[PDB]
Amino acid sequence: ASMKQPVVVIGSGLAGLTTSNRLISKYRIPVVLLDKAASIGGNSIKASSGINGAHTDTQQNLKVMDTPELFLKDTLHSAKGRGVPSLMDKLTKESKSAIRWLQTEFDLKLDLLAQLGGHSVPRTHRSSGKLPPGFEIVQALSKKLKDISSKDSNLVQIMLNSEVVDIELDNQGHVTGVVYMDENGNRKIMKSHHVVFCSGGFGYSKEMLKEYSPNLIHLPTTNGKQTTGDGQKILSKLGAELIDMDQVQVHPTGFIDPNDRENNWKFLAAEALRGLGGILLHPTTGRRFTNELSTRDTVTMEIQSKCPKNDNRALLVMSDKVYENYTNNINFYMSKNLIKKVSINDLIRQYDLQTTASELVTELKSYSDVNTKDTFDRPLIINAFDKDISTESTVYVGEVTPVVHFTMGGVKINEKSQVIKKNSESVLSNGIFAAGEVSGGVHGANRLGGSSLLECVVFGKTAADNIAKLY
Ligand SMILES: Cc1cc2nc3c(=O)[nH]c(=O)nc-3n(C[C@H](O)[C@H](O)[C@H](O)COP(=O)(O)OP(=O)(O)OC[C@H]3O[C@@H](n4cnc5c(N)ncnc54)[C@H](O)[C@@H]3O)c2cc1C
Repeated sequence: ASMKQPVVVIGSGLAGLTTSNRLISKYRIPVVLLDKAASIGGNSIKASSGINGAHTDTQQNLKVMDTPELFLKDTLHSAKGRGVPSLMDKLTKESKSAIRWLQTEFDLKLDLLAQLGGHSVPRTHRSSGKLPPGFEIVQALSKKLKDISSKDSNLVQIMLNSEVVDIELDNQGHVTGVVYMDENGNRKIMKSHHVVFCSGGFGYSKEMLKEYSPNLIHLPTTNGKQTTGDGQKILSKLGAELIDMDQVQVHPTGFIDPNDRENNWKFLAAEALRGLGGILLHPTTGRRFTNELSTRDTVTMEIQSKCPKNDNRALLVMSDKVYENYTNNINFYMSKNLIKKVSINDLIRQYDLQTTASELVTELKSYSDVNTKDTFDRPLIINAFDKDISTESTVYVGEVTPVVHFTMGGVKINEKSQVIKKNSESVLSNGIFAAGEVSGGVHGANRLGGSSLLECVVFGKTAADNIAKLY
């Protein structure tokens, strides 16, 4: 394109980074990326499990069969009759293209799989190596922007510590500008005709939880302090439709930090830790109590009922085989005191469990024997405990508890990533787009692990492609 006013991208998580890279690399359309935080990446940079895609080269390599239709069925089942099905179709159908875009344009390997809760087959992609998926993907995308930016400063500028507070519209009402508070707290206007909200969720905000799912106000969260629903509020005040705001995901396994047990913020215990063979033990009895690989709403429901009302936590216990497959990530968790390597005798005594060591050994042996059916009917049992485990064998243990993690609702969007006007199917403004967690409609009542990184890519790409038509 010929260079006009910049496209303002609000938020440097994966949604904003996708949009920015696509605009600049494919179309040479200039971007200003604003983020109210002091660093790049949002909650995206913390993602530990990976990115979904159905019918990928990775899946072909690992001989896993999967299809857009299977992914959509898992997605609809998870949605429980909420959401916009056509956006679910788009998410799942364009998932192959999303993975391929990351692999080809950024040389991200995305060569390993995990099967997460609610998924019929393994389709959550991460790269081998020392770097977890959120960090790897964000670093690759951001480094590409910073490269371009060092080279033609007018094609891309990243401005941190810049909090958007409103969009300026004319009487018609086309976008004319983005109002933001700069690093010194001064009001500034960025003139623009096109803005993409990639500003993330609202899970950290107690005030918004009070408004939309007030039962969750006392729960801890995995979200960063920036996750305050700014975009959703701005766009609502401007006349945008919000949907599914009362659908908040509580992930069952936030880590408890044994040196800061009541922190309202938690490190996440990656769902991959269960997908790859971790089990959950009741914190008093020392026994398994539920299916660890259900959807998040279900696992969370079971811990909240079956673990103690006061002291609502569980023990995530992982064998040596899980350790071999998720070594760098368990190493990180151990360096932070979140996972401890302990013998079975010591587990019992350290965690004050009612079970004897010998009793727990008999139970881990039954769990691991796939010739006996699972007490709680777990759909995938891989990387279990060794047939000859004893009370002296070592296991890896962490304490986990339910945490506010993702907001499925948000501003309503169409298939072009355009924000929809309240009480209408028309766009609020041909200039206003949204992608990622700030949007609503894509997941319905529960989001499948892996699909938030994917939404960011699918809809960030779509916003850029559509702005390119209009620019
Ligand atoms: C611990 C953790 C682990 C996760 N793991 C996974 C995973 O394995 N797979 C998966 O699919 N999903 C995962 N998720 C969800 C996922 O990582 C992303 O957070 C989600 O996809 C949202 O990405 P996003 O780009 O929409 O928003 P974010 O990554 O939250 O980025 C939003 C950005 O917008 C900025 N912002 C907010 N308000 C303003 C404002 N007013 N002005 C300017 N900028 C603003 C923020 O500062 C932030 O940097 C995880 C989330 C957490 C917390």
